[PDB]
Amino acid sequence: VKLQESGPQLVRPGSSVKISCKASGYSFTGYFMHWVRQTRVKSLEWIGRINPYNGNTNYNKIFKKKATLTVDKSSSTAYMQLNSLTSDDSAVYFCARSQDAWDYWGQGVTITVSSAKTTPPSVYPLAPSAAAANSMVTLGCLVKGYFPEPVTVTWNSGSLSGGVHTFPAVLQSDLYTLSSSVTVPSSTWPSETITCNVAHPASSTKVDKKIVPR
Amino acid sequence: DIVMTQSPAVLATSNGERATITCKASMSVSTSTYSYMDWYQQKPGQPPKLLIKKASNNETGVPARFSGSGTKKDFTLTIHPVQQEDVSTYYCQHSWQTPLTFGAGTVLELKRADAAPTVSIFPPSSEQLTSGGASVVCFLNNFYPKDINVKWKIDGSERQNGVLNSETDQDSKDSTYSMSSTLTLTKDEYERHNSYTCEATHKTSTSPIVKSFNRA
Amino acid sequence: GGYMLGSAMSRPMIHFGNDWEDRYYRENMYRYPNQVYYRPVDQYSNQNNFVHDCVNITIKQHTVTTTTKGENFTETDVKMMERVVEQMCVTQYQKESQAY
Repeated sequence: VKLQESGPQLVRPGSSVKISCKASGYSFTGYFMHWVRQTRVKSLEWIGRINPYNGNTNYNKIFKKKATLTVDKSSSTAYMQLNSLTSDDSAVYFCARSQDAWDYWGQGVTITVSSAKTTPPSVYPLAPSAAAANSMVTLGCLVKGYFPEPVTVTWNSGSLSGGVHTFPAVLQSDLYTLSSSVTVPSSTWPSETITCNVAHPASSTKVDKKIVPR
Repeated sequence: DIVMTQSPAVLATSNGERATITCKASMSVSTSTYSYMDWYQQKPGQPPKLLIKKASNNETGVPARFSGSGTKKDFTLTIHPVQQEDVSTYYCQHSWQTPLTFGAGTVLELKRADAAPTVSIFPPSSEQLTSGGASVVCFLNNFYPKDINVKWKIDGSERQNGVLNSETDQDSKDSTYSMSSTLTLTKDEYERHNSYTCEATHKTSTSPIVKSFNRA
Repeated sequence: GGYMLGSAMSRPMIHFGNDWEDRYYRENMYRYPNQVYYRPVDQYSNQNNFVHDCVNITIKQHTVTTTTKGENFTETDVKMMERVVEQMCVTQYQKESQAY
């Protein structure tokens, strides 16, 4: 069972967006599909549900005419369209399969409603200072001055995950800054290469930054 | 809507001990045979994960140290023994009617032995200096308890402006915390000084942990 | 609204492949329809169209009239009703075929 959502979106205040949820691995019409968003405060706000069997919908009526739910049975895909977006609609949106419990979820779609302009990050390598303490070695990566969220940061294309801390992004002056540390034994670097990879969907940029000594 | 009152809002529990999370519904969500209560676990960057449905039925692959119980208006999630990977936020949710509303959530955190920070300081990169900026970065990694303070000193004198701080959530493997602190100057400002220091103050040391470099 | 109500019929015994649903269904099927609303076959292109219309009208009307009596159906009930009413709508189609 898999629910696969469309990617993150930056939308101007007042316009519309359509998010998709491609289901596979089960009988599409045998389960309801719910849409929910998780706000900056981490609270879950229900949007509505649809029954793929007959197309019937139930909406969070407090929303009014903000959302439209549809399915395409041929592609076993569920769609949520949001109209007349405001900054308060910025959130992570989830689809989830349901039979009195949301047992499989999509991965989430981050929507930013903002008039601010897209800005790709600058990616800076953090190499240690030329002093040879030896228990382990910690390197890092500074991802500075981007908008909107999200970015994806990996080390060595994802094959380095132990000993990694990626720190939550911080918003300041309408730009995000993020950083990540990676800790390896002293015999492995710099003999073996370590690279941070940073993707920023909204600017369609992917940057690889090798950490070089000195 | 049905209102579910979930408590505690926050829960610290020692490794191998018992955690209990409570949910009280504003109306009955049971019959004499079935109770309509779900429990979810959410970790950072992930959707919630269903642990238990119909009050007491474990989802396949959920370890048996999780258990759901209760009926009518009063429901419990119990974890025993708690493990490091259990740090996260837990939610109840009824399935009696739509909307299937949620409790406000419980942040469960592990206790453990004190752990001193591993502190690393990083000069500005050549790439950043080239475009006129200068960020100094200090990582304070894998410490416990979570309360820590970082101080920047330039040429010996405390610097507070231009500092941005970020904290991780509790580590799922060793129950520690980590923090990143970045001091950003202009290239011109950075090169008017030599000594750059981050000082970490934490329960584990009676004097601060100091990491420093000289621009020379 | 141009819909007939068929005779009551045995509710089919469904096996769901897991004990929870099997027991839930056995214990709750008395709450589900045992007659279906349908239009004459001559108003549908094929059997699938007859059946889908029959399922959705039967469940909708059943939900409305039982709600006035205090019934509460959850998603599990609705999906079980879709499965059992589907079979009963197929049977109704076959009963109308037997009129010849």
